[PDB]
Amino acid sequence: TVFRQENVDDYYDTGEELGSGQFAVVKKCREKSTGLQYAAKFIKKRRTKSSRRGVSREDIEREVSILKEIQHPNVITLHEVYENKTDVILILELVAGGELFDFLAEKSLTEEEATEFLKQILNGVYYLHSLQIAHFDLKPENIMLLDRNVPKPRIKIIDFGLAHKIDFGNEFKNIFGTPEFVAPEIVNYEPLGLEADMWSIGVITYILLSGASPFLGDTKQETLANVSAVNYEFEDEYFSNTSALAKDFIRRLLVKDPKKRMTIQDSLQHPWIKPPQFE
Ligand SMILES: Nc1ncnc2c1ncn2[C@@H]1O[C@H](COP(=O)(O)OP(=O)(O)O)[C@@H](O)[C@H]1O
Ligand SMILES: [Mg+2]
Repeated sequence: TVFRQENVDDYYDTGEELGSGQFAVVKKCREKSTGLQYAAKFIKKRRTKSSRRGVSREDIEREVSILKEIQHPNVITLHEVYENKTDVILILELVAGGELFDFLAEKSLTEEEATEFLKQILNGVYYLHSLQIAHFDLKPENIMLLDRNVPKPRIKIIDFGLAHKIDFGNEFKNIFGTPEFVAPEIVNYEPLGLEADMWSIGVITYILLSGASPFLGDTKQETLANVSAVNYEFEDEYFSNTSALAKDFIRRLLVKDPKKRMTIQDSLQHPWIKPPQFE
């Protein structure tokens, strides 16, 4: 599909840089016609076939197709798309309160502060999985807060660069994210489905409760090995006054066999809740 090929600067003014990827840079911007603010994500296109730099058109089209389907309080929405010879430019909903990642670097969290965040993440993922969309890159840097300076911040899931529609219950190959957060089936290059997201949620939950990463090794390869082996434990020093139900929630997500892992629907009914790979 093609996108609007007018100069984006004719319609938007750009401001501060909000964030950076290997092939993307995200800048605050303001639409001239409405004065509304957005985040413009500039994704570098492939310059050839078989070039390693930039993102393939097929991959950019998939990210755009998925973003266009989304409208939910806990996910990002897509406003407009532009393109030119070098970039595709996604005008995304602005999330102005920073990464959950940097929020956690400031603040440990109480179990209630952890569940406040987690319930919203689970609601956003329930929405996506209801659509058969696997996000495949869930981690604290890809959660954003609308406002950091409130006692119970609202979050939106961002970064659909690895997301895929799963229309057969699994897809074959193999959308490798960040070693600390990827499920064993990603590590082992096995068919992947919605369950891989649920593993990432267990990793995120462990970190929210402890400030520590459950599988992190000294090298990317050692982390990957730890993940495949399900090499983690609840350190007394971090978890001694965490509730057993919170540990139970994590244990049921950090399960090697995706068939045996909690589903997003299971996770919402759980008693605790129910009311870049190579060095
Ligand atoms: N809608 C948004 N609002 C505010 N900041 C954003 C938004 N989207 C992305 N960012 C920031 O930009 C960074 C990179 O964007 P991302 O979508 O993760 O691109 P990629 O992971 O493909 O490089 C994020 O980690 C975040 O800090
Ligand atoms: Mg990111």
